[PDB]
Amino acid sequence: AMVPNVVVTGLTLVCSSAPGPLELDLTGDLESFKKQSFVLKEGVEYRIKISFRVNREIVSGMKYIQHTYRKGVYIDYTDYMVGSYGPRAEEYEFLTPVEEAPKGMLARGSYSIKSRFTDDDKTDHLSWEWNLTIKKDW
Repeated sequence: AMVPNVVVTGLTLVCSSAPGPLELDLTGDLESFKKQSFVLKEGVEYRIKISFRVNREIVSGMKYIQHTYRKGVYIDYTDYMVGSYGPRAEEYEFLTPVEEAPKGMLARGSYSIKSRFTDDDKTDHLSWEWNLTIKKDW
């Protein structure tokens, strides 16, 4: 240990209709993300791919948590059970089930997400904040 056991290395919005890549480098400057926003066109299916490495010891009950806010109102909580993961050379990938972005004048606009990748030791392997804007078009 000088290296954390679990290092969350990236976040990718998987959308087969997206024009450009939608990816966060989670090994950098986490605060610059709140200053930005990914634009997702309304009513597109997507998944969230989380990249992470395990470095020294097995970690059980890994879980991906998202808190969604809309202009400060708490609007949703979603989690995904990732499972148990051992130390390995290759980094790991987890994908969330398919979700849809909402539609309509009402639902369009900017969302604030607080993410946490945790496990049954309740370890903050990383927490980060990012923004999503739903537009009429890409």
